Amino acid sequence: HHLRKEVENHYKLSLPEDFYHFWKFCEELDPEKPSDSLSASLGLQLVGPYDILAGKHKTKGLNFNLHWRFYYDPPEFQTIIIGDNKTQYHMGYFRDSPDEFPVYVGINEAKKNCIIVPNGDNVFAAVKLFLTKKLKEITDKKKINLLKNIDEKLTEAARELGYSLEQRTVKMKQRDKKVVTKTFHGAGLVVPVDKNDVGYRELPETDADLKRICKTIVEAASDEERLKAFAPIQEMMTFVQFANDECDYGMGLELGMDLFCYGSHYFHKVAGQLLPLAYNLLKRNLFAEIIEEHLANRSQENIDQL
Amino acid sequence: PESQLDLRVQELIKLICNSPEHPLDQHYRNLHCALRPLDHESYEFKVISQYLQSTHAPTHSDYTMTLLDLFEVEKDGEKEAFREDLHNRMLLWHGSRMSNWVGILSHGLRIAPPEAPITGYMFGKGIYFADMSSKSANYCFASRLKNTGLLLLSEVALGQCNELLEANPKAEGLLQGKHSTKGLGKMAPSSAHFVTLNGSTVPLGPASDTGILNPDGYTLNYNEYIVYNPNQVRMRYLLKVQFNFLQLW
Ligand SMILES: Nc1ncnc2c1ncn2[C@@H]1O[C@H](C(=O)N2CCN(CC(=O)Nc3cccc4c3CNC4=O)CC2)[C@@H](O)[C@H]1O
Repeated sequence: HHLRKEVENHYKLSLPEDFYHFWKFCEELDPEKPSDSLSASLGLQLVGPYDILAGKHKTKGLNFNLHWRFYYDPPEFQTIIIGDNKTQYHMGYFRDSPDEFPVYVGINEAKKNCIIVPNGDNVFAAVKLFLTKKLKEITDKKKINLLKNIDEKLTEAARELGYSLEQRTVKMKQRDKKVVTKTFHGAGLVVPVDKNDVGYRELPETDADLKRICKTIVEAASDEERLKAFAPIQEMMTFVQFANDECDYGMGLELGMDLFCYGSHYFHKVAGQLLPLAYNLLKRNLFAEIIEEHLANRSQENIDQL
Repeated sequence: PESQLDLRVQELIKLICNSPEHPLDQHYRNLHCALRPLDHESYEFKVISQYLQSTHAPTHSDYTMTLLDLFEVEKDGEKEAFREDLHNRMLLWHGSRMSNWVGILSHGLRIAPPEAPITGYMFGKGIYFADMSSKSANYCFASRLKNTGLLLLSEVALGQCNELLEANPKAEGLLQGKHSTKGLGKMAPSSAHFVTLNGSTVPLGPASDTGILNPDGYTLNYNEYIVYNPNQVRMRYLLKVQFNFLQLW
């Protein structure tokens, strides 16, 4: 238990039991360098909070809210595993609230899109599902044999700890019932809703209509034309203020989250007025910290250890 | 064809609009509403300016407001129609789109239109007011291009308030003899800082905790005031305000 606290103090988040157990699993694969134990076979490397566990942090300004934070990582998403750097595939724990344990493991290809796909509810499941998928493309007998052997240890190890290997578990199907909207990335927002439906209201535009509005902004041929194109966003931002006054905090969270996900720097400012505020009102103060620092420093190269 | 009005009222009319009388002179005479400009040095401006800034709500951080010009409003007939009998006379905020001020100044404040409520109104079909300048100011829909708006200050005969913790579209039926609905918020000006202007209570800021909590969930951040008869409202001042926003992108 004693090496738990060095990881979690740096990130200001609690990590689930599968995070620590999986380290011991990877340690067993390679006692000398546990993090790259899956690197040759699967192209995966344990990173993020695993870098601290790996002792990679004792070389060093070091800001862990940005450490292995990819371009489209919302504050809910804390990277723990990286894959193909061509698609910039990586995996992260997803938390609806910094005060809860992660609700599942998500994956994104930051060079492809902003969508976060559920990939099991623990780090053991997420890699097993990937391994099964990688074996379908492999035509080489030694690599196939190596992956087949390791699969038995994961399955047996998962069985031994009582961890599900399903892509969507029961708590995941239960959390999906609480999802008040998907947003552009598809992973969903969870906010508290009381007995009068207070906490969320829908946007005045469909997701398709919002995406359309943004394109006209980003493709505007002059700043004079962009300012005019902003009018529907400015209109929507006034309504979010109304929602905030009446405790429907989730509306500004969804609008801010969708603009971040669209990815254009023209939206960094408005998202910076919506998202910190939205997270603070929800008593998610840490996510407000993360999003300010990410919008101030959102890079396409992001290992603060280089 | 030459105008007879003061330049500051002249500038207002140009804003809300578009013979032997100038068209600017002509439109005002068709508002049937006295609008007398006040001096930037006057007691009424110094007090009203202080109301505006001290009740800018903490959660409305995307802009600040500068008071450009202040006008005194006396709507004819509104004084007589006014429920002078009623207590709780407060000077309260009402904000609205630029396109609405001719309607507002010509006919007084009207109740929520008897047309489509959508789902309904937060507290039924009445006239809405706030005690936080910036809560009302957000209803002007000002933008970086259109960064001038108006705020209305009105005497509001609140009388006996029906106090409510949560939303209710049928709030008007529940009045049963009381004279207005007040939605209680976590934050509001407190009576320690109240002041009087020309016989009306001015709920001066800064806002403080009000001690209100909904034991059944979400507690609103700020008060709202709703009257359901236009004779409980008497316009007194009209603020010409420039909204100063942050970096757009
Ligand atoms: N003769 C009249 N001429 C032009 N506009 C008129 C009018 N009578 C009412 N209105 C304007 O139409 C609108 C109206 O009735 N509506 C739209 C708004 N809606 C909710 C509401 O009023 N919320 C609300 C709540 C708290 C404060 C404030 C508001 C609005 N302005 C504020 O300062 C209630 C129904 C309103 O914005 C008002 O300004």
